[PDB]
Amino acid sequence: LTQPASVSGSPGQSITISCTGTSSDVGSYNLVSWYQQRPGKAPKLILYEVTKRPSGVSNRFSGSKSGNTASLAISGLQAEDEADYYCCSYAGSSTWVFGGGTKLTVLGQPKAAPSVTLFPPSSEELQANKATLVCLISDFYPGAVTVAWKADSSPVKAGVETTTPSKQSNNKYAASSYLSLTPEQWKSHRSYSCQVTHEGSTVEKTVAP
Amino acid sequence: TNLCPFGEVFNATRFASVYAWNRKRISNCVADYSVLYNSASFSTFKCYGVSPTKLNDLCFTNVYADSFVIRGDEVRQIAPGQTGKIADYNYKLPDDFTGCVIAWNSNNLDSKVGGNYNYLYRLFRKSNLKPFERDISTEIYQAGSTPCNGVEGFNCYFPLQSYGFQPTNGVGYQPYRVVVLSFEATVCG
Amino acid sequence: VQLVESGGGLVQPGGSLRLSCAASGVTVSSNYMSWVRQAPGKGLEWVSAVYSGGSTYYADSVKGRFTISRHNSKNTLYLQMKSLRPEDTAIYYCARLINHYYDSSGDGGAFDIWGQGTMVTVSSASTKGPSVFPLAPGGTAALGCLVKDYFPEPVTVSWNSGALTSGVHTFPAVLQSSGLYSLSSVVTVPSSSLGTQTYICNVNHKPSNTKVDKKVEP
Repeated sequence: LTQPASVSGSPGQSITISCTGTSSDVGSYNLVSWYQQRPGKAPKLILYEVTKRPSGVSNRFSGSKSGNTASLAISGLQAEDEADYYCCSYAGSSTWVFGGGTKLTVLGQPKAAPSVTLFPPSSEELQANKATLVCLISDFYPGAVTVAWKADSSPVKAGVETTTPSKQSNNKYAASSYLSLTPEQWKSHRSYSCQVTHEGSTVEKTVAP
Repeated sequence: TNLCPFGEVFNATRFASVYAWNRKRISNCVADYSVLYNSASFSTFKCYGVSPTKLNDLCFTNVYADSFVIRGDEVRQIAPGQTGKIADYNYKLPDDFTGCVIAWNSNNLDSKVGGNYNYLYRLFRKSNLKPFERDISTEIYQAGSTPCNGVEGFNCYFPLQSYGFQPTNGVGYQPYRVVVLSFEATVCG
Repeated sequence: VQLVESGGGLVQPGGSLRLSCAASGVTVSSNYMSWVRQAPGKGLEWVSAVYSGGSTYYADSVKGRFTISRHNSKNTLYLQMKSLRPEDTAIYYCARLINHYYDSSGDGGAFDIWGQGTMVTVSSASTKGPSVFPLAPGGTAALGCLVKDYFPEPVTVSWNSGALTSGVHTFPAVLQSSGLYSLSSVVTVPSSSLGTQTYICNVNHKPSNTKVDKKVEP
C-alpha cells in the first residue's frame, strides 16, 4: 500500500496521512487499521475497521476511507506524535498487507539544510588496493535527505551505501553515504561528487585525486 | 411375548456424536420402564410426560430412542426449553415433550489418555435447529462479512468442534452418554 | 497482557530457525495469531497467520519455507523457518489478530497485542575486525576515522583515548552487499591547532578482540 514517505506539522496543527491500495485492498473491505511506531519499539494499534479507536487512543486520531484510499488524521498535533505510521488492510483470502510507512515530524525548530563533509580515499586504503569515498551529512531538519553520487558527470548507483537518518542530540539529523571504488576508478576520474538533496534543494561536495 | 431391545441402544458399544445423533425406532415389543429405571444408577433419568411406573400402563404407536455423547456440563441442555450450543445447534427437544431423558457418566469408555477427539459437536450455525432436526452438513461458517470461499480462514470456521475427552478432565468436561425416549399401538407396558 | 518472543539469532543462507512467542494473559489456541516482520530501516510486512482448525496462510515471499504452529500445553506460538535467505533478515513480531467474536459487532481485522520482537540475521559473514583509515583534513578543520568492513556490530570509537569528545560526531554504521559494516567518526578541531596538537582515534571491536589506534594528520 502506498503512503507518503514524510509528513510535517507544527504543534497544534492538523495533519492527514493517506494510504492508497487497490480495488482488491482498501477498496473491497472496511478492514483498514493504522499503527504508530516509535524508534526501537513495537507497533501500537490506533485505528481499526477504518474508523474505530482502541480504548486509550485519544480521539485526536481519526480514520476514514474513500475509494481505494484510506486516511489518518491527527489534530492538536503534539510532540509525542512524531513517529512512524503504517496503514494495513485485509487483502482477500485471509491475507494482510501493510503500507510502506509514513514518518511524521512535529516541527520543533526551523528547517535546516544539511552540512556535508566529503573525504577521499586515504593513502593507506589505496596502498591496500581499495578505495572508499565517505560523505558525512549533519545538522539537517527534518530528517529526510536523498544522496546521489557522480563520477565526473555521470551518475553512479553501484557501490553506494547510505544510512537511514539518525537523530542528533540537538534533534536535527545525520546521515552517511559511502561509495566503494577501485583505485583505478579513483585515479582515473577527474573528480567525484556526493550530492545531498534536502527539501528539494541540493548541497554538493567534490573531491579529486 | 418378548421384551423391547433397550440394551441395543443403552449397552451399545459405540455412541454417535451429538451433531449426528442416532435415532432407533422401537416397536412391536413390551417395555418395562421400571426395570430400565433400576437397570443402573443413572446420573440423570427425568421424564416429562408421565413417570416410569405410569408408563408401564400405557401403549404407544412408536417409541424412539435417540442416543449420543456430550460433556457433563451440557447434560442440562437436553431438556425442553433449554438454550446453548447443544440444545440449539445439535439436538433440540419440542417444548411439548413427552418422554424421558437418561444420562450416565461415560468417562471410563469415552475418554483416552492424551484425548479422544472422535466425538464432535456443532459450534456454529446460522439459525437454531427445529425440534428433532438433525444437521450433519459441514459448510464453512461465515462469522463475518468477508467470503470464506469454502475454506477455513479469517472469520471462517469449520462448524464442528471436537471434545477432547481426557480421563483427568473435570466432571463438567467428562463424557456422558444420553438416551432420549420419545413416546408418540405396538409398544406397551 | 503480554507476548514474549525468543529464538532469534544469526544463521547462514539456507539455514533454519524456529521462533517462539510465549503468551501470558491471552490464550494462543483461542486466538487468530500472525507473524509480522520488519527489515532494518524498512516497513512492516505481514508474513503468516493461523486461524481456527489449524488453517494457516503465508505471504508469497515465504510460502514453502516458513511454517506457523502452536503448542497449547505451552501457550506458545511458533514460526519455523527453513531455506533462509539474506532478505529474510528482520525483526520478527508476533501479534494477536482480533476477529468477529472480539466484540461480536464488527469483523476486527487488526493486530492489537504485539510481541517485543526478536532479531533474525541471515548472513554468511564471519566475525571480522575492521580496517581503520585516517581521513586527513577557514577557522575549523574536520578530520576523521573510517572504520571499514567489520562484523558484527558494534564498534567503539573514541578520540585521544577518550579525552577528546567535544566536536566528535560518530556516525551509525552502514551495511554493504558484502554483509560487512562500516562507519566513521569525525572531529571538528580549531585549524590553528593542526600543527601543535595530535589527534588519534581509538577503535575497539570486541567480537574480534581488535583494538586499533590511528594518528590523523594533514
